[PDB]
Amino acid sequence: LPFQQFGRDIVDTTDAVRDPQTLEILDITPCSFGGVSVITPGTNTSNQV
Amino acid sequence: NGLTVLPPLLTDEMIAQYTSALLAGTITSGWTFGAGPALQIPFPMQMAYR
Ligand SMILES: *[C@@H]1O[C@H](CO)[C@@H](O)[C@H](O)[C@H]1NC(C)=O
Repeated sequence: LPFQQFGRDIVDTTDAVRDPQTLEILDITPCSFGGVSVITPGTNTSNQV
Repeated sequence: NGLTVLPPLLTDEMIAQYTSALLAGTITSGWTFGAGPALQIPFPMQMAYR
């Protein structure tokens, strides 16, 4: 609507903003992350991972 | 934020295969496949013992 500024989701995290200069809404998505796991045979066998 | 979800090791398409194997073993063999080699028996002859 022509008077809101931000946006929010069910858990109250910002997920949309409107640009001040040009009145347009920009969706926001966080940068990538995740866990890291290493697969290895026994050091008695090899050293590749 | 730092909260991931890991997928299961066995997919649904494999659990379905286990279920189908169990059914096919309990239809054409009775209870004999749970104690050793699976042996044939006709179904109206299994239900007689049951
Ligand atoms: C801000 O300046 C830019 C550059 O001329 C212009 O295009 C824009 O319309 C201006 N903002 C508003 C709200 O008019």
